[PDB]
Amino acid sequence: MQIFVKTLTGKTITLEVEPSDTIENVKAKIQDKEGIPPDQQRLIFAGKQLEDGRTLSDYNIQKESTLHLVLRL
Amino acid sequence: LCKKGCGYYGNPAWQGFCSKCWREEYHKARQKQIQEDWELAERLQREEEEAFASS
Ligand SMILES: [Zn+2]
Repeated sequence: MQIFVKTLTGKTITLEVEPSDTIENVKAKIQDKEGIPPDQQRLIFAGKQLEDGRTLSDYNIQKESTLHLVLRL
Repeated sequence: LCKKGCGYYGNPAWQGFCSKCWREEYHKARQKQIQEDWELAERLQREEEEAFASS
């Protein structure tokens, strides 16, 4: 299923994911696509920073859900 | 009957809304969640800017 990841520059990244994917595995997909090391990525959905060992389904991330991404400086 | 009162029949799989009122409700809820997430992200960015500055 597709999800979108928006940055603070207005850029949106589309990812192909499954609800059982771990947050760590979504960070790897973002690194593959945008070059950002997983350790510099902070993901947000619904008022929460997303934790690496949890899944997209734990956060009710569904088809065409939009996450945000902030980078560690 | 659609619980928004548009006159169409509601679908129990759509929480009692008809198709059109359900899609409106879905879009509005995602728009609000996406705006609040953006505000949180700007707050996290400011926190990153402070920590980075402090070193
Ligand atoms: Zn209706």
